[PDB]
Amino acid sequence: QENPKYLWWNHRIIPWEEATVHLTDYWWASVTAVFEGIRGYWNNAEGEMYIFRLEDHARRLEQSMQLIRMPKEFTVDEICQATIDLVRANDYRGDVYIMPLAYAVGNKAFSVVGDRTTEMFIYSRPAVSRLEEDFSLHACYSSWTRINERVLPPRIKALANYRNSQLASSEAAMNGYDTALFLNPEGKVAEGTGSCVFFVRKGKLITPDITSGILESITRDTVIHLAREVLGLEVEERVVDRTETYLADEAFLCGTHAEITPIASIDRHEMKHGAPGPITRQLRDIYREVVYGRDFRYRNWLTPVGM
Amino acid sequence: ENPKYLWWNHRIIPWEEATVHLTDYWWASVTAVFEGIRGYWNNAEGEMYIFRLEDHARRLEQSMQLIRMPKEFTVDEICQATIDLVRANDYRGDVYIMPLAYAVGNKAFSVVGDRTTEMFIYSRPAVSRLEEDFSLHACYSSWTRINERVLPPRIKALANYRNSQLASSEAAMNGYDTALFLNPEGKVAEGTGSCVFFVRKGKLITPDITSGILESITRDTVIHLAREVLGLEVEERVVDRTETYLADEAFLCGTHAEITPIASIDRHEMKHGAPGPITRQLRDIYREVVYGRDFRYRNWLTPVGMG
Amino acid sequence: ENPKYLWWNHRIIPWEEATVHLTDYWWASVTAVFEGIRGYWNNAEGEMYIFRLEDHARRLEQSMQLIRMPKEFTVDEICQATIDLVRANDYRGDVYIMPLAYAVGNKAFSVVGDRTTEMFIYSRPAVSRLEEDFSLHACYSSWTRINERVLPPRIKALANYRNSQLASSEAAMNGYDTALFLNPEGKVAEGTGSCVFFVRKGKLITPDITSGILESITRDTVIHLAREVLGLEVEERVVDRTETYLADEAFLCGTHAEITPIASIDRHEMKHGAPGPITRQLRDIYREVVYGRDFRYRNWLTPVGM
Amino acid sequence: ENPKYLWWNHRIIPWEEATVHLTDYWWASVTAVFEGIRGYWNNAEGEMYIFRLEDHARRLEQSMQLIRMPKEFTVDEICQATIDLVRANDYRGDVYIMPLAYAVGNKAFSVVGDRTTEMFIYSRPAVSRLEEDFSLHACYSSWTRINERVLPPRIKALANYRNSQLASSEAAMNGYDTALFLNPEGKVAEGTGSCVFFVRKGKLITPDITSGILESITRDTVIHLAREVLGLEVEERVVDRTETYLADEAFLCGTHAEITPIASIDRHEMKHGAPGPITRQLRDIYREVVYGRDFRYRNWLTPVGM
Amino acid sequence: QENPKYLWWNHRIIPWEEATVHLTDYWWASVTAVFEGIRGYWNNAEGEMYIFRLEDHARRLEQSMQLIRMPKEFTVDEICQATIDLVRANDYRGDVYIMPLAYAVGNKAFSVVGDRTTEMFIYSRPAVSRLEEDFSLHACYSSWTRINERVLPPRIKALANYRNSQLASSEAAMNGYDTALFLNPEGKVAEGTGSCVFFVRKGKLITPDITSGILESITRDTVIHLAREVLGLEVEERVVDRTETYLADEAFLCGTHAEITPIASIDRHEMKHGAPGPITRQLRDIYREVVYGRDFRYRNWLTPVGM
Amino acid sequence: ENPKYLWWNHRIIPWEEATVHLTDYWWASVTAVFEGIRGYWNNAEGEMYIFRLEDHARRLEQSMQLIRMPKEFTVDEICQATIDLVRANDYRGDVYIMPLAYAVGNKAFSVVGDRTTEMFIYSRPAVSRLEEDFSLHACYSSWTRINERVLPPRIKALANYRNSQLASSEAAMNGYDTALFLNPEGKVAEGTGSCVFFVRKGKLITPDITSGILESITRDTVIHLAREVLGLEVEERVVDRTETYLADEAFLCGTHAEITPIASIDRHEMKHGAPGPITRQLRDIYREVVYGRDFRYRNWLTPVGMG
Ligand SMILES: *Cc1c(COP(=O)(O)O)cnc(C)c1O
Ligand SMILES: *Cc1c(COP(=O)(O)O)cnc(C)c1O
Ligand SMILES: *Cc1c(COP(=O)(O)O)cnc(C)c1O
Ligand SMILES: *Cc1c(COP(=O)(O)O)cnc(C)c1O
Ligand SMILES: *Cc1c(COP(=O)(O)O)cnc(C)c1O
Ligand SMILES: *Cc1c(COP(=O)(O)O)cnc(C)c1O
Ligand SMILES: [Cl-]
Ligand SMILES: [Cl-]
Ligand SMILES: [Cl-]
Ligand SMILES: [Cl-]
Repeated sequence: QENPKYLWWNHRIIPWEEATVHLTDYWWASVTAVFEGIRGYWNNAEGEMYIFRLEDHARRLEQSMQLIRMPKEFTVDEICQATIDLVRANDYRGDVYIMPLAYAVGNKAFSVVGDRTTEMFIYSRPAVSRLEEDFSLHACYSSWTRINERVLPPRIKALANYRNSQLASSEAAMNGYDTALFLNPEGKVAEGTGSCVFFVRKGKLITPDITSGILESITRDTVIHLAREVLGLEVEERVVDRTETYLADEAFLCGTHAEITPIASIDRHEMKHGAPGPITRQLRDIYREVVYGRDFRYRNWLTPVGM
Repeated sequence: ENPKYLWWNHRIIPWEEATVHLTDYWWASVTAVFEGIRGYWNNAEGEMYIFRLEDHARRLEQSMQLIRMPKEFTVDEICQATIDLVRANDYRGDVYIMPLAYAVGNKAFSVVGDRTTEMFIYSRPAVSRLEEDFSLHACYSSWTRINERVLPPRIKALANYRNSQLASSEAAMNGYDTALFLNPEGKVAEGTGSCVFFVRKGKLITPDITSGILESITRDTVIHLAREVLGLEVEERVVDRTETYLADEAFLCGTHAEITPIASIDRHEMKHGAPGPITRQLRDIYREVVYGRDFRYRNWLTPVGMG
Repeated sequence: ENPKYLWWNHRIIPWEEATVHLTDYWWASVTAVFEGIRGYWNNAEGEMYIFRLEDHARRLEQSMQLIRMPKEFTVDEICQATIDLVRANDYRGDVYIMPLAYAVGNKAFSVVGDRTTEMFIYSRPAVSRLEEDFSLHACYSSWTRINERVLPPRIKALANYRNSQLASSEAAMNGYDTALFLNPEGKVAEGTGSCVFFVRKGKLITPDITSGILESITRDTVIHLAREVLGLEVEERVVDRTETYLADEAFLCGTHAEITPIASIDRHEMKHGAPGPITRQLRDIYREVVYGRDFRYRNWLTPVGM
Repeated sequence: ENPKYLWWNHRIIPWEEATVHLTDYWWASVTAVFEGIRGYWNNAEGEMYIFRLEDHARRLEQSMQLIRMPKEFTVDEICQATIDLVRANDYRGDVYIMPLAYAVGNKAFSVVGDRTTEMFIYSRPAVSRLEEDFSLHACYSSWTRINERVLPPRIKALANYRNSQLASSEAAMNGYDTALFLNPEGKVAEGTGSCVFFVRKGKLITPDITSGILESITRDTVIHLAREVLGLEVEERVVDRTETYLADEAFLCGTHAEITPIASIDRHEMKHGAPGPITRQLRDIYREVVYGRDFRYRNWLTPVGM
Repeated sequence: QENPKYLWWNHRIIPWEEATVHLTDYWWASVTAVFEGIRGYWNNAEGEMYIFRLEDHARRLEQSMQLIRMPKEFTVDEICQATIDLVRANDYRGDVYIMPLAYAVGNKAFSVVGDRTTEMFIYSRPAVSRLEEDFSLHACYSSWTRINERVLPPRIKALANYRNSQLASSEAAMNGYDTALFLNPEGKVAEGTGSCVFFVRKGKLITPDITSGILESITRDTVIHLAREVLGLEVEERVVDRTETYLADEAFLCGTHAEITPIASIDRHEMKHGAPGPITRQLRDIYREVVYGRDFRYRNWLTPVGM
Repeated sequence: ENPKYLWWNHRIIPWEEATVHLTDYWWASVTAVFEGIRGYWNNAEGEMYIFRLEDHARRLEQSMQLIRMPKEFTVDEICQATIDLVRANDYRGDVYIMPLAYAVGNKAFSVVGDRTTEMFIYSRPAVSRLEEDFSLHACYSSWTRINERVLPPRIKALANYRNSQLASSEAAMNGYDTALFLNPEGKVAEGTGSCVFFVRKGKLITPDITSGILESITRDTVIHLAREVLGLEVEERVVDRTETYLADEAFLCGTHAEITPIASIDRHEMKHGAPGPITRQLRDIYREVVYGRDFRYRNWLTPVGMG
């Protein structure tokens, strides 16, 4: 009904309905699973889809797989080509969200994987952008602590990490908030439940540094480049404290799926300059012109699909 | 090949009918919780006994509650479904039974919100080693056990096993059979799929539950057996790493692992062997209990009526 | 409006004469320690009973010692001053009595040098809810409880309540009646103004004192009553957050809060209600004790002679 | 004895009329936040200059916001009130000015509900030591500095000083003039009432703000002066305890403390003395600034019109 | 001049002057070194020396050596006999303090030992007892933190541990105190710089439990036995807080060398019942009658030397 | 066999004269601090160069100060003594020189109080491997590095190596050449006898000094060489464990270890080899510097006058 015509699985583009499996097949594998979120952005005027920083996502997926210790099976170039092929084959001409997901198949046990082989699918579906809309969310700080390198490295884009995200997002929802921010075990600001967080204070952009215990977000990376290069902003990656964020002029989440999400308040402290505030607005607009292929300066970040 | 049946969402179904799409359950797996339950086949009686079925069903309900899955399955239904399934499968041998509950809602990891609760029960043959004398060499992992700050170990969640996997994968590449965890404070927690006991000078010593461990039912059984049958002094307390190096004996216990003797820890050999005298007594008593040959603990057994 | 008297620096003084300058006590407040004590009015007897007066006076002495206030007011004086004040005020009803001690020293916050010790006792009408069945919804705070490293919770210092205020303010704006704290290690400590108990499978469980909590006198009372009157097993131990989500019942206790049932924690509902069976028994036993109708514990009571 | 006036809740009031009841402000004190601001009297000019008045008024606004006090007094009002008070007091000498804001709410410590915001400003004579060469011996405290988990040090709250008091009281009884804090992770934070700087090999080093310190305005001033006037490299970073034992020079800075040289830390003597060469230069530059004799930084000064 | 006639070294009693070595011989070995402190107590009336809990000390030394991973070389019985032989040979008839010290000889490097053999000497010298004197010390809590199992297990009686002790004792001395007490990394009471600590409050004896991060003191063990068995005191081994110790009725250090050392104050808070307070006094007296061989109930703790 | 001389307490003495008693220095070793210094023999010039002698002498003085040893030896004396000794020994080859200072006072570990300061300097042949291409396999230890709370890593104290030994002994029994430490917060600190560098995408990354590491002089050298000769971007910062798994190259550096390439970490292979391109450049530049063949860094060298 509302399923794509195809997916990619284990080196092959296949009709959706051929990837039928048993209920009991993938539960143990899910504990090993790592994934990527990738957007294809549809430029109607050009009649072209641009995949955003596809190679960087493919590379991070390879790194995640490596950190899980999955044997080599899929190259970066194969992941990139498979993605292009799948988006083309699906023949949906609109904004999409693409999820490669890799998993090890080994022991029918959760505790220990043993002898394993590596498998992977890529799943592409329509997904709206909101880059043309001005909106914002109310955030709280969670009473649950972010995973850290001691227990579950946040660098690894593992499915299991999201159980931690879920503790926080479920608490935000029952406590009257749209979204939750995490503190790390040391009590410093880490990231959102599915994205990284930026603060604007006195004309400066401030974001937790990578060793704060966060995923090395590609949207985050993009934003830092755009802030420095297009807007000439000072950007500090540093340790960030909870109460300083209460006083931010502006704040936003960023991630592939969430794009640039302005934050109106944090623990009910309202960002002084609104949401999206002036600087967030500029970053959001620049980002949108980049990802839709309307900004020649950042062409190398885009992979045209050819449809 | 495969069992004849599964139980799924209130009904016993033929194995072959439980087909699904490859992409169906990856997000759900982040919410998933499970139980391990053994059925033990007593050939002389021609009967299967399920060990502490109601205790497992209750812990499953607690896990689901702690995930905030809406009510859907009662403890009594879980118990009856399990009995029905083991009988229907008509396999006359040691089995391992896995009830596994999951919430279905958003095809997103970061947040589920208004979702429904689903569950299958999967019973498969699984050998016992209770008649074999064997032992494993353990290391302490360089990875830290999850704690209540980040991922409560009380909840039998699939996601927790990503942490188990860091440690067990390190044990395997470093020449050990099995890994033990320290908690963030540096105290002894549990094994990657089981709890741990130490014997020193006639006394049984095991990390207390607030050490950051699952409230193991085999652990609970062992404490009852040690106190009531053998009159051993049993301490649940904070346990230090180096004291375990000097244990006379040590063992893992868990539903799947049964009673697993440990020969050495970080290459320090338990001086009374593995299984040492006390482990041997406990292993034998446990075996006579679970196979239904010890009337003192019959209340822990659910006969399936395979006759 | 106001009580007829208070007690201040060794003397009962008419309310209106205890006037001071705006700038007198701000620095002093950083050193200040206090107690909460209830007087319970038994109408049938026409008598007021002060609950565990001497124990509170002793804890006040300990707090003052831990602040290093020079000796000035003995336990005996605190007890007598309290009795005298409640009698002089001639209010025949449930009261809440607050002795508050402070060092007078440097007009600086950072440091006091040589200091003298001062104290007032302030008694005011305060209703009991021990005849009412009610309960609160609690959350765990995202703010951490003070610990011995930074601000020993053993000391009943005013400054500690700035930490309480972070949590109770968050509970209020997030839709809850009351907040529970985790300590820095992530274990269950206490409420913002009281200690917490959980009932599970017929057993009473409460964070041990080294969890980083005040040594509550209501807590101590409850442990005695649970063991002695109901024959319950009571465990003082490390308590984990998720185990409390599964408690059959839960309650706060403290002098002001009395026995306050908890209906839910982080929206996990206590399965046996609020007050559940065991809480109800403890609340009722406590009420019969403090109003002087249980002679087994009469030695905890100081009759005022009203 | 006493200033002729203070400012309170929108009005200048004669000193003697600001009388209150003993029991009025104890609960309020737990919510209280304050600022320290100096007025420096330039005798030659016959003028008082208030140092970075607007920055202090803004930090006070921030503290009040972090306590969640409803808006009542704007930055502009705080600045004008300060000017008016110093003028009205007509004291022609170095002063120390303390605005103190507090919420008036529940007569309880644990929790305030709906509250209103109040504030007084209290100006008093206070000597400068910027013309004197002196130094202090410091120890590291065995008590740990508050952190964002429990009591954010960013908030200039009275309650924070209970933590300061643990350390300064220990320094005093153990033979030292002043105490430095480690944060919970064991890194150098700040003094009990000021920030700390170290000089090593011609470089200035100071704990970064996320070390768990107040965002000191004297600290900010010093960083500007070191970089702009002396062309020194200044590093804000994590600082370790033992590296400070090897500093060539060290000093405290804060509004009240001004620039206070440190002779030794845990009896390790700063090798270049106290004030060492660089501290001496910074102290002198700071003095010329605050007394209005350095026109490069005149925008930091508010002339009172005395 | 003032040196014993003999020591024991590597299986042999030797004249003192034969154990000459090069300045550069033992510096790397010292990093590996572990030791024991043992008292011989001279009962003049009997003309006998009694060594206190010699076998327990020998066993702990073997454990320390094991935890350092020194190859087996010296048995418990040899250590005990060597000690007896040496005390006899030295022919000093008075209170002595005996230090066995074991070390690995391997790499001329500190970082890493490599291939190693195990060596050991025993060094016995006159040492006064003060068990007939009433005296006390003023203690402070150190600003330096006690070593823990994460970094340097306090269970192991290693020379290196005392560098940590030295930070605290040096600070006590320069700050006007006799002696320092430690907090562990979690901020809880651990032990003294060379002994364990006990508090008396409301007729009860309270001491940090072993997993507080302390050496498992044999004097501590003795005291707990004596308090329970002779005095019928309630003794709690538990987590202990700093401020509760400020309010103790009494307090004391105990260790082999320090015997029972009363503490008059802690951070200048004076113990309410003096030093030695009533209970400390009773324990000190009972201890003295035991170690000098005047209490038949505890004869098994004593090894008579035969002189 | 042995060098002809040592330096001890202000004088050069014949090796054979520095005899002592077995029992003399065990307590002193707890206070002891040392330096490692290399002399490099340039055969073409027939000269020995001491590398950064004054920097080492200064760090020795700082260590001694931090131990609170009374003043006794000046930096200038240490430097001259070293030169004198290397010359007197008349060995024409690569040497490793160890000045080692210790306080002598009480024959007790727990406390020294009013003691005197002593020092020897010990120069011995030691091969360089700067002309060999080799690499080591590293693991992260399950033991935590000492920190400023317990045992400041800044101080080059013998006692700190007990902590090194836990990790290096674990590496050896677990099949690795060398161990890396995490600090108590779980961040990358240093090797057991050296500092560590990572190369990722052209950038050199090394833990900052407040990570809890010795302020390595080889580390300092490397940062100067990388920036000034090669124009590499060098970050001193907090470093995470899993980021190091993905380093293109990695190496240890220390006086004794020189520049030691790391082939893999926890069996993750550095993808550019060992020595990788950048390590190779740094190793070669370092070699040309220390042997006196690079005039740009001549100021770091002290010629001994062996000619
Ligand atoms: C996916 C994700 C992000 C953002 O990463 P992008 O690469 O920018 O999509 C950030 N944090 C977490 C926890 C995430 O899962
Ligand atoms: C399954 C398991 C146990 C043991 O639990 P039982 O109730 O004895 O099966 C213990 N610890 C962990 C981490 C486990 O996964
Ligand atoms: C006042 C108070 C209690 C209760 O102690 P009681 O002696 O029972 O009144 C408990 N915890 C805290 C934090 C308190 O302030
Ligand atoms: C008042 C104070 C300072 C100094 O801040 P200034 O704005 O420079 O006066 C620094 N630290 C603390 C803890 C303080 O109380
Ligand atoms: C030697 C010692 C003790 C006491 O142990 P005993 O076996 O009673 O001599 C306690 N703590 C430390 C650190 C010690 O070194
Ligand atoms: C000796 C050593 C180093 C390196 O120091 P250099 O000054 O480069 O010799 C680094 N770390 C540790 C732990 C060391 O022992
Ligand atoms: Cl995403
Ligand atoms: Cl299992
Ligand atoms: Cl000893
Ligand atoms: Cl070296």
